Order: sequence, then C-alpha cells, then structure tokens
Amino acid sequence: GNPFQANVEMKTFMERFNLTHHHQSGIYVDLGQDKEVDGTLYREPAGLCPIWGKHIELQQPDRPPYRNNFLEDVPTEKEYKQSGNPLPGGFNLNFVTPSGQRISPFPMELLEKNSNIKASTDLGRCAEFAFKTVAMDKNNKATKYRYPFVYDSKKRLCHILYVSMQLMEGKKYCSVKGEPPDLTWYCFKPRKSVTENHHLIYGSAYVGENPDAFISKCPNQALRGYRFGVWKKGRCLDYTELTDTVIERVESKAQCWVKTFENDGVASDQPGQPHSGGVGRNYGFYYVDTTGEGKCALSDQVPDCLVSDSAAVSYTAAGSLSEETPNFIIPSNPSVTPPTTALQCPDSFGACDVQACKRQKTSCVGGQIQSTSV
Ligand SMILES: *[C@@H]1O[C@H](CO)[C@@H](O)[C@H](O)[C@H]1NC(C)=O
Ligand SMILES: [Cl-]
Ligand SMILES: [Cl-]
Ligand SMILES: [Co+2]
Ligand SMILES: [Co+2]
Ligand SMILES: [Co+2]
Repeated sequence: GNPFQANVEMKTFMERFNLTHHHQSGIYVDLGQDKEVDGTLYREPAGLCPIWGKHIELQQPDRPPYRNNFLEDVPTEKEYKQSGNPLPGGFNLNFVTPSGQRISPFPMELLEKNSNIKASTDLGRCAEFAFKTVAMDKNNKATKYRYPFVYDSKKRLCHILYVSMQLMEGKKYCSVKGEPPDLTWYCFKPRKSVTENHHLIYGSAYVGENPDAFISKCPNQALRGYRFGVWKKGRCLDYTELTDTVIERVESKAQCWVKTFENDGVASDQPGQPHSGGVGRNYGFYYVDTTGEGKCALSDQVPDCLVSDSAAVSYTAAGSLSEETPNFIIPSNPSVTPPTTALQCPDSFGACDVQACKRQKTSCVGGQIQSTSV
C-alpha cells in the first residue's frame, strides 16, 4: 500500500537514502575496516558513499608555521624539527614517484585522460584513483590498506590523505592551540559548515571500487519539498510523528543540514560495535512549525516514504546542502543512469488510522507526487 515501495521507479529512488545498505560504515568518523601494514593492523575507512562538505578541522597554534588546513602536506622531519610540537602541516600524502612526481593532490585532467580510469564522473575518477592507490610498507612493498580521499571540486584536485584519522580529542592525547606542549598531535574533528567547504567531498577509497555506484545508491543531494518518513499503519508518518525523533529549533535550513552530520547520534566508528555499519541518526529535515519557527527533525529511521511539504528540505549526514545536481557527478556516457523524474506524474485514499485519526492521500499535483495525511 506504500506508493514509495509500490513501483520499482519509486523503490529505486528511495534506496539512495538507505545508508546502512549502500554506505555501510561510519559517516562522521568512518573506520569500518582494518588492514595490515608492517605487521600492524590499522583501522581503515570503508564507506561506499562520498560525504559532501565534510572536512577535518585542526587545532594547531594560530601562528606560523601552522596553517590549520588538513589538505596541507604531512610534515617532513625537518619541518617538524623547525616547528616543535605539535606536528605542523596537514593530512595530505606528500610522497613522490621514483621520478620525483608528486602523487597528491592529483589533477583531474590527467585522470580524465588515463584510459585505465573507467569512472564516468569526475568525483568517481577521484575515488577510483584512491581505490587504485595502496599504502606501501617499510620494505616498499604493496599492502591492502587504502587511504581516504578528498575531492576538491572547485580546483578539480584529488587529495589522497596519508592521515586517515578523523577525530582526536582529550588533553591526554592531543593539544589545542599548542596546549599541552608536550604532545605530538594537535586535536582535530570532522566538520560541516553552513557556508564553508561545500566544494570538498570526503570519502573512503572504497567509493572507488565500483565508481559509478554512488550516483544511484547514495543521497548525494538535499531533497527539496518533502519530509522523510516511515510507512506505518497504512500511511506515511514523517519523523515529527515518531517518538524517538529529536526535534530542535534552528535559525536556518543549513543549520539543520549540519545537524544531520554533527549530532551525537550520527553513524560513527570512533572509540573515542565500534563499527556502526552506517546505522545512526543520519536523517533529518528542516520544516516550519505551525507557530512559524524553523525546526529540525532528526531520526535514525531509514526513510521508506515521503510526505509532501513545500517548505521542507530533507538532509542526510552524507549529502550536500544544495538540492541541485552538480556537473561533476553527471556521467560522460549515456549508459550510467544519471542522479536526478522519480517523483513526477489518481487521487488514492487509504484505510483510516484510528490511532491517529488520519488517512493517507496519495495524488498528483503540479506534475509531482503528493503524499500527505488528511
Ligand atoms: C535498509 O537497508 C538495510 C540493510 O540492507 C535493511 O536491513 C533495511 O531493512 C533497509 N531499510 C529500508 C527502510 O530500506
Ligand atoms: Cl608541561
Ligand atoms: Cl612534564
Ligand atoms: Co541496494
Ligand atoms: Co575494526
Ligand atoms: Co554552498
């Protein structure tokens, strides 16, 4: 009776929101796997979806030589000796080829021209590049450890991050703006900003295993005009009707989008199972309460239906603030189904929910599926 599971076109579309199914790992901190280097088992990011706007914010001293930018090269021994504690620089792999050719960041133009790179989108080409890049051990032998990446979609640069850590905190473990001075590491944590670094896309290398998969399987963009919901008692209940939903006031829809990533319940693999598998309070929407206040509803329930609401926007921890598809995830061949028709289009009513005294109404309006309770 659920229209969003009724026809396959609808089902397929709704699948992209199931981060347990496709992404399958932590989002805030992604450490879903473990791989051996130099006889040592290291935690490895593993998630299959790109995480839009995610960046790692550093807490280095606010002064030279420190840049507080995780895309800077990992420091050389000499740079570290020059700075003293904490480590300066960032997370970027600083290695060069036997030629002396820099490995990261790597320009998308060269990946586009590399016949061995099969992905059909620039974001996919970066992920594939990361998937085909493995850590070399102390004996310069290949391992199965793959570094995570950041795609800089503005500069069209693919960063391979030698530092795969995503969160460190506590004065026992790391320093904030140089205090305690005895510690090697500065503190850092993942972040999404209402205004900054929307052009940065974080991912595990395993986004690149089947590079074109994220296009259909991942909730890359915000969804305008609908509230996420769950099919219960023959109708679609948006999150505000569920008991375990967190509802909070926000000043803007972008604050809500940030909350779906930064709230304490988001899928995360950090100590800090320790393997979330993608389970978590990853889902939310902005809406306007009857009193006119902007609010944000957050849930760990994977949506399986939608409720129409022209003033709402549904977000996930994985996706972007924008509802608009950017050109760097539109495939350059016609075989791969593009990311964007699923919700276009008889007035259908459903059995009365006596418990709430409302009924489903599934219709078509403005060439677009309506779904509400009456
Ligand atoms: C989401 O995916 C998981 C894993 O495949 C599955 O167990 C669950 O039933 C799915 N839920 C929805 C709402 O599709
Ligand atoms: Cl001290
Ligand atoms: Cl001391
Ligand atoms: Co699936
Ligand atoms: Co593990
Ligand atoms: Co923006």
